[PDB]
Amino acid sequence: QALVIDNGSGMCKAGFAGDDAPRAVFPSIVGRPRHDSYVGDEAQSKRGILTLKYPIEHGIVTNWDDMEKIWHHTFYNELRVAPEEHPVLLTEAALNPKANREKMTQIMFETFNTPAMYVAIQAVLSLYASGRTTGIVMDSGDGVSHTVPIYEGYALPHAILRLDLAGRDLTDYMMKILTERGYSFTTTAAAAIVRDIKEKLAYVALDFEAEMQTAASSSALEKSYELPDGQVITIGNERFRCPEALFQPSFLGMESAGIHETTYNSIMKCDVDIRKDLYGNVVLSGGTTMFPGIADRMNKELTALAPSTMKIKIIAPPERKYSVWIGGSILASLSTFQQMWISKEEYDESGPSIVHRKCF
Amino acid sequence: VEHPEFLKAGKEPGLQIWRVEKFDLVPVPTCLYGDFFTGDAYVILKTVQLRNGNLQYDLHYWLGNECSQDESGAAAIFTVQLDDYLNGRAVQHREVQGFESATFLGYFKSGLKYKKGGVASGF
Ligand SMILES: Nc1ncnc2c1ncn2[C@@H]1O[C@H](COP(=O)(O)OP(=O)(O)OP(=O)(O)O)[C@@H](O)[C@H]1O
Ligand SMILES: [Ca+2]
Ligand SMILES: [Ca+2]
Ligand SMILES: [Ca+2]
Repeated sequence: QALVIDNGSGMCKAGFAGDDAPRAVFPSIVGRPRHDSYVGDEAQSKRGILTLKYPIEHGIVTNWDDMEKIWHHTFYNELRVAPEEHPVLLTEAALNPKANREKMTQIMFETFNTPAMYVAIQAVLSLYASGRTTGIVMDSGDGVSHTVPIYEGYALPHAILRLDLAGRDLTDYMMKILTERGYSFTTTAAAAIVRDIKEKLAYVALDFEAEMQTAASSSALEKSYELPDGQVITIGNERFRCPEALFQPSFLGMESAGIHETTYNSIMKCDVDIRKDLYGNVVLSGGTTMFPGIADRMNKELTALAPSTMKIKIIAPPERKYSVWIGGSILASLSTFQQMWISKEEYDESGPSIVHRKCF
Repeated sequence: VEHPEFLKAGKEPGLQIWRVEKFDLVPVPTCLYGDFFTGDAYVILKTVQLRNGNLQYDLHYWLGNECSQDESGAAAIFTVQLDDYLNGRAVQHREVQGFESATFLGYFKSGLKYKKGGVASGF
């Protein structure tokens, strides 16, 4: 019974290979006393008396002690397994530093005594979950966005682009513009409230200006939102302005190119002969791609960027919040996978550097 | 990959067809070649011998309109694995029911057929 763990900046997704969805989805947060530790929702609850930390920033592990706490909680508190008993599949960024891949491997075998493990690139897992071997993945989560072209099963590292604009940024931005509107989020639960408004009510405008006009001249786009205390506030143009910032990073004071352009830019970095299959297989992946309207808007923006005869297809599965996890489930389930694993035996033989030879 | 069906693949000119069945790669009986369960996903290997005598490989994964996610995912991954096993020499093609390429359609001399149903999901 292999396990599949997908570590993100904001959320850890975890489950059993062969299930169609993660069993456990919890915040990638470790809390330690201001004056012992806590993970996830519990850390968030006790946050008044804890220093809360995110071990993963922009998809990359920056704190191994706290990453260990995340995995310990994942095994013992969430999945309720003894990790010494299960092959474990973990996920990583496509350009995950070499030292980080080693440390993951080392921690797994030495700290948790996994009998087997494997590390897979998140984007590639999403492609596989969409039943493709070639395409471009636009993966947007809580802390980072990437455009990751993949040909015949493998990513093109030279062509990959990183955009440090994701969910947390969108949440902050929504807080700013609702404040500017006249609202005030002052309770401890401000970020969660505004994150929830984002996730429940935001959408991507097909035509941003035209939406701005519709919003300014009518009440038709307006939605009511009930706060924890029962106060009802109105969400107007903020609904589409917040995620507009994916297409217009200047809204956040970034000189960045938007997600559509980043995607185009990656495709253009690839050999001419594969671009047709990239344009025709643009897979959206991650929580921050869950905005209604996003795919249509991607399609429209890529259409305007590519020759007119290019076939553009955006693929946005409803379950793209967990695409990566689901690709791991599938991968780790194959009859062919028992030969892909790094075994304990192999690890004791070559140590952590085995990962560079076994996993890619 | 020690997968027994890998040992078999691309040995001589010809067409070889496997169906994904619960996270495994399972050969199709030769007398059912061309009759595809639209509820299933398949991996097809076409091995052609050129004028040289040289072996060429085109690897098609075919996705039924009603095949489950585990099935289309597995077909995609098996394809990559088989390509890797054949030293990356296979050209990979994604074949969607109702939109198969002419080359693929050409593999079945009496015309391919669809039939409803299939093997249950591995999930
Ligand atoms: N329905 C929704 N609409 C818009 N955004 C959403 C929705 N559901 C979740 N999100 C956002 O997605 C982010 C979490 O997504 P995900 O779990 O893919 O990120 P992660 O893997 O933790 O982050 P990263 O991939 O950047 O390391 C959060 O910012 C969350 O608010
Ligand atoms: Ca992620
Ligand atoms: Ca089936
Ligand atoms: Ca190949």
